[PDB]
Amino acid sequence: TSHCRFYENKYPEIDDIVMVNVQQIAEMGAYVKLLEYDNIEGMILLSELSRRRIRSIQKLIRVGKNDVAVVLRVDKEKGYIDLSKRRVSSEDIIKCEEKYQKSKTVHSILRYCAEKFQIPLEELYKTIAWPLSRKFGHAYEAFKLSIIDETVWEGIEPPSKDVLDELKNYISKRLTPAVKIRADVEVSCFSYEGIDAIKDALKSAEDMSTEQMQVKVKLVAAPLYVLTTQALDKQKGIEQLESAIEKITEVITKYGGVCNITMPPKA
Amino acid sequence: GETEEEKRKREFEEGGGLPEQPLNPDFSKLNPLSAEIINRQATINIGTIGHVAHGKSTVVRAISGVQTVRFKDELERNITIKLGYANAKIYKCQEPTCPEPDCYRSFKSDKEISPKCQRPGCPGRYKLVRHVSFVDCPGHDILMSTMLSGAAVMDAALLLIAGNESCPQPQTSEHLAAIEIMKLKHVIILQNKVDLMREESALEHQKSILKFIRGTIADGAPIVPISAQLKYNIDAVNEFIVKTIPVPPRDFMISPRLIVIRSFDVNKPGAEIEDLKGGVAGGSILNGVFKLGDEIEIRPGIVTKDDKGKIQCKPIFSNIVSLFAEQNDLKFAVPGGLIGVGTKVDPTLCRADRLVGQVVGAKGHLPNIYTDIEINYFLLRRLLGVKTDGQKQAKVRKLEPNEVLMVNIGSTATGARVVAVKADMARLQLTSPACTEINEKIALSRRIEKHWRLIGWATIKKGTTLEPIA
RNA sequence: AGCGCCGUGGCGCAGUGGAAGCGCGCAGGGCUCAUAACCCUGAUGUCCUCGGAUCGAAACCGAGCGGCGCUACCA
Ligand SMILES: Nc1nc2c(ncn2[C@@H]2O[C@H](COP(=O)(O)OP(=O)(O)CP(=O)(O)O)[C@@H](O)[C@H]2O)c(=O)[nH]1
Repeated sequence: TSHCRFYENKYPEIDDIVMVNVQQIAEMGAYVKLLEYDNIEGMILLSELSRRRIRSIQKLIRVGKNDVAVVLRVDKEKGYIDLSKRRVSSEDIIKCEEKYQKSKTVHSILRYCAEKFQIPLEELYKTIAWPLSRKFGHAYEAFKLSIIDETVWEGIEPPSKDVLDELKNYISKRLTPAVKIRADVEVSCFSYEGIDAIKDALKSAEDMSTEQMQVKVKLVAAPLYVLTTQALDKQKGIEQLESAIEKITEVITKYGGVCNITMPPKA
Repeated sequence: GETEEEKRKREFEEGGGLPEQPLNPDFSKLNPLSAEIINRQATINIGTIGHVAHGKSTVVRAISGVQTVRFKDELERNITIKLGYANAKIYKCQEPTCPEPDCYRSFKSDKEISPKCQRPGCPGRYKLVRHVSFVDCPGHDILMSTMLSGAAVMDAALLLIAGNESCPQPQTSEHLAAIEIMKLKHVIILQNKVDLMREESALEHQKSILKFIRGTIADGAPIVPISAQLKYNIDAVNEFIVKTIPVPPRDFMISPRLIVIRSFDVNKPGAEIEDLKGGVAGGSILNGVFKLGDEIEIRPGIVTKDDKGKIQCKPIFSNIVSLFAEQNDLKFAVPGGLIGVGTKVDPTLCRADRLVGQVVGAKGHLPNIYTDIEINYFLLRRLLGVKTDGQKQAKVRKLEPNEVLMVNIGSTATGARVVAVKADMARLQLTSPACTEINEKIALSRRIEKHWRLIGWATIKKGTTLEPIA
């Protein structure tokens, strides 16, 4: 059962951006359900629905589909929303997209957790998601850390340790990422011996390669040697490429040739 | 009921296969006709020359069966910059009953020693008379240094003239004259387009070509009819080449030098560099015997400009890890053949058109790069390779000091500036370094009509040199 | 040969995380005396072949198909 809103309270705030799934349309407007928050209904009026002149509503709204909106007024007694749709800036929709996407990921993961454990999402969210959102602002960064650094589970109380074990298993199963960091170094050697130079260079390159991420220097052009690395941690691979560049510079500085750089290590 | 591969492998085994060259032959007893030499390395270099859009890869393919790449996806059909190479082995039947015009045959580089007779009705076996290589010179006006480089590597010529086009083709004449500059009078004329001609028109073209060559240096160049599409009368080409073209005198008393004109590194992309190979430069032998496991030096080397601007030419010395002559990696190199010399040099040196027309030498020999040189030159009367539509084919203009003249030393493409001109001698300053060892005959090209045009021959007499820097 | 990309519903692009998406199309209908404009509803497929994870994959990954941009014909 998908309930128990993403945020720390079930009600909206006065200015926020949100995303909404339409459920139906009436003549004065549409009282629809919020998805950035759990289920609370609210009106979007036709006068503040479309950007241009409201010629059609079926083409624009497309009931059963997802749209961006904002909230202007709130009923904090039993639950009612006043929303807006024309006042969504060109920059608003992008951050709405990213926020809803991360929220949808963190919702689907814990929905799977609830379905596999047959316990309401309310308790699971109160036990796991809420403290993580308190600590790091959003649980998805905590999931990424748990992929990398496992101290994120210290000081948090699950309903049972089996819940944590299954959740970590689903983290390992679902949120598999690395980043293909690629650089391109210009070879300019016309020295005496120049193939044993590259042989020694990549012998050193594969010497320092860690177990967790591989280091392979691919050859596409005689001047252009490409370095592709699978950044599992997204911060140590750049150091790896810089160390490889240091090694190749030390190789070239004394044979008699030179080399240049076109693409420094960039993700 | 064996498949084709099994039958051809059985013929390969029965034909002798491809023998391996022994490590240390008794050198002072071998001749280019020896079995150890004739089996794996080229002995006679021959080139195909003709006008533009005539077909020199097709006739070479028909003769031999080895295609030319003609790479870069735009040069595939118009013209080629690099060399179009192919390998041909010329065979004659050992039986007297076979027809002499037809007994001659030519086969690929991967052919065995003695292939079976392909003529239906004779049980004899072919015999390799002599080993030749064929080179495709680019026949266009914008590419003139490449043709002179080919003339430097060429020792035999194959002119191509089409029929339906104009009979007196100027580019063919310019190629013939440039080859005569290279002191090569063993030339063979071929008629490219024959099928679409009538009975009288072929003879008319023959008489027109006879009138074309009466006053030039060429005396006994044969005329041969061949078609590039039907693949016929290639035996006539091999017959004429074998009968008319002798082997230039080239033996062991001469000092080893090589003239590298192309460049092809060996770097398989995607494959791990731990399984790689060094840089390979393509060059021909004009003098000397080479061996696997020697040391070479490219004397023009790395050409650096200092703060002042003087030329520092660092010789690239390197060790030869492999020697390749047209079929396989072999040990000992016979003078007068094309070879891809592979060493431990950086792959950047052998990728693009960089080692185009340069000289290399073995240890114990110090060739000299030059900056200011003195050359004795002479011109001709009429320009060749130009099309003046019925108005006084242009006459060569006298050289002018401080003019960029492309002085192609045999194959080295250098841009010289004239510092003085006299009746028959000139002095030139070279920006790109050029080496001089003994004679290295030279061709000269100028620019008036937005292109490069040959004007005359040249021979170096003296010059200021720069000793190599360690 | 190296990698970047693509793989429609017919053409062009996007979503990848709950299974059918749009504009252009095409058919039918609507407004109009009438046409275009405009508004509705659709029926067309293996989002390229084969597998692993999972209640779930087209999405993530993996073990190859055809064409595209640079590198380049790499003995
Ligand atoms: N009908 C006919 N076509 C020919 C003949 N010879 C060549 N051709 C055609 O001329 C066309 C030119 O193609 P190609 O030979 O590859 O170009 P190329 O000769 O390498 C360019 P260059 O002459 O400058 O070296 C080819 O299609 C070829 O079939 C011929 O004798 N008869």
